Amino acid sequence: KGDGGLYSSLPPAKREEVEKLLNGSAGDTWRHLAGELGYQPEHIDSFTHEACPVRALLASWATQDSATLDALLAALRRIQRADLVESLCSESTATSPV
Amino acid sequence: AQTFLFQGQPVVNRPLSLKDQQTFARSVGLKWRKVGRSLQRGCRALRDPALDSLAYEYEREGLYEQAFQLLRRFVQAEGRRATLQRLVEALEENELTSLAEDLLGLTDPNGGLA
Repeated sequence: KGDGGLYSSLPPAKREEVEKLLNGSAGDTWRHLAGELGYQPEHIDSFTHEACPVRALLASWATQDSATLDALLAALRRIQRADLVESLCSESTATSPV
Repeated sequence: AQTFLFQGQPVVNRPLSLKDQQTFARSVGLKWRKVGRSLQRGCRALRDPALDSLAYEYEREGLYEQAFQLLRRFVQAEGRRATLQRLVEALEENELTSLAEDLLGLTDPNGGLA
């Protein structure tokens, strides 16, 4: 590793933000991420039990300490999906509207 | 407010309610067919000939009931995790950029006596 941040440590509402942001985009990033993470083909096919199969990958990856932002970013970079990295970094920030 | 960037415009990122089902059918009018067909490409759960039966099953009330329950057809697939994000890809195919924000009620002055 070379940074600090567990994706599993984020609140349920922030995981929903990822699970929604890719939902109205090109063919869900879970397919490209599963291949890079070394996820078995039968596990990918078991996660299609729900109409949002991306949520099933993100949730079942979050069950283990391998769910670091540092490992997630490395995999997104290998599949040329830095577009999603920027969109998430623009939500993982502070605000003061009131 | 949880919101995403789409076409350079902010839009609230949540499941569509009964308000959205009614405002949709009332605001698309003729575009009800087009959004339905565009949502087939964006959401494979709706790519079946649903529109063909929906048009006939809801022909009794017209464009209103036709489009009112078309919006429920997406919420039926998940509704907890389904959000306007998938619906906006259908409006993006028909350049309905202003409609995608008007749908959630963003037509208002966000607190400006109306």
